[PDB]
Amino acid sequence: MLSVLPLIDQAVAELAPGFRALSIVVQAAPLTQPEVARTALDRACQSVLAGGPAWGEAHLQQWADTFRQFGAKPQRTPCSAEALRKRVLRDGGLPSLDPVVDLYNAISIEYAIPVGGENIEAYVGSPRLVIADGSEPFDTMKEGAPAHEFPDAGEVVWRDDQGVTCRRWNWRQGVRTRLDADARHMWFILESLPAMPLEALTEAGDRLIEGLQAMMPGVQIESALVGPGGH
Amino acid sequence: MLSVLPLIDQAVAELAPGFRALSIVVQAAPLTQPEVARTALDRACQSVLAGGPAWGEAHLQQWADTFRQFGAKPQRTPCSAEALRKRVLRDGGLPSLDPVVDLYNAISIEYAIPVGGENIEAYVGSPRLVIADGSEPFDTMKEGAPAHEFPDAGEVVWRDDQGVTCRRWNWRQGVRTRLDADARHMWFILESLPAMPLEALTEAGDRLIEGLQAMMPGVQIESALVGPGGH
Repeated sequence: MLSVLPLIDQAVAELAPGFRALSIVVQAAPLTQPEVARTALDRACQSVLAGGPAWGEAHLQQWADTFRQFGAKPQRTPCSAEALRKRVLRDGGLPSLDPVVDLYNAISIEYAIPVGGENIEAYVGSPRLVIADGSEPFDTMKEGAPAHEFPDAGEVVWRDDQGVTCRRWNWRQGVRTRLDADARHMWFILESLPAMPLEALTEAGDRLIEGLQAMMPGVQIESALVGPGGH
Repeated sequence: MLSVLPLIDQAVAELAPGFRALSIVVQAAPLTQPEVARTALDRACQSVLAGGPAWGEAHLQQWADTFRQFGAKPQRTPCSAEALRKRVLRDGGLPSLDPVVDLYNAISIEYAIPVGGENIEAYVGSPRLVIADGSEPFDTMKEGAPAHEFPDAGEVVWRDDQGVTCRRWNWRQGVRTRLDADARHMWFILESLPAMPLEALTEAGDRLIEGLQAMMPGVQIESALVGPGGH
């Protein structure tokens, strides 16, 4: 099986000592029930319009505080969970892309937690969570064309041996590792801080796995709890 | 199974502040390649007859020291890893018992580390690692009949809501929670002290997981590192 062992640099652990994440590695199977994602996304959106989940405001506040700690302005560039929540509250919902994305976005919405999905095959070496020095190339998009950009010095980034794969921790994924329709080897990283109880992180992960098992029966899963707050 | 997370009481963490363990929870799949376990056990025994692994002597010495700290005599009641190593060195190999047990025994031998295997479904509530007061019943065997015994006051034990599940930390598992042939929900606890480096613990866990995935394709696995010595 394709394993993934994310490395959390000591400097990031010292910056966010309560960080704990579920790292879920998935060997995909044929996608026979795509409507699962539609049901999950509707439920997630309905559940947030009433104001929940109970830890949501506090958790997204911690992520905004953590962004400021590494130099970002979350009012402009927030964690992925806050970006999804705002779209849900403002729009009549969150638009669909494809079933796997709708599903993990649904989990992010319902459980107010950043959830990143990536293609393991595109990684060069292991994923590493580091403090950027500002000279790491990030393959992204600008004006509908490819772009070669930099993180800011001090910014927390996911990277591999080649370069940055997610900027500002969980603000924006690069193009190189994006999850497309027929990826066979997927990595999901569910990223939390202590205002989200561990049992809620567990529930979010279980809800993602059960959705995957309903959507693509036969999927195989290996997950790990990682981070300085996970022991 | 959806989230087994063992609890380590503060008093045990204070007794052994370098304790670090991999907690691996497995949803079994049909066991189609039992020869994997025999091959693993053959390899493990040959590696120890050759004198290895390099951390083994120091690691088992730490387990013996820790046993003495909680009042045990490891020369009479040793940790499970020492009991296996003694047998291998005396006899030149290890007999087969059951494929899953043979596999995790192989890991314990090759990586000189206590490895416990238990049926999660038999647990009443969550596993907890505690200091015994001496009045907790331990369902075990003596002279081939059921027995109700006590830990010593001060002894480190694993327990659940009902009683002790493993006496003297990793010396002897109870009958209630033993792993039988086709148990569906399995907990493996790989227990280490600082003379075994983290990278060796990680490799032990990876070799166990790789063995299970070869033995029972489709197995679902979740892992976590616990204890005061995990950071």
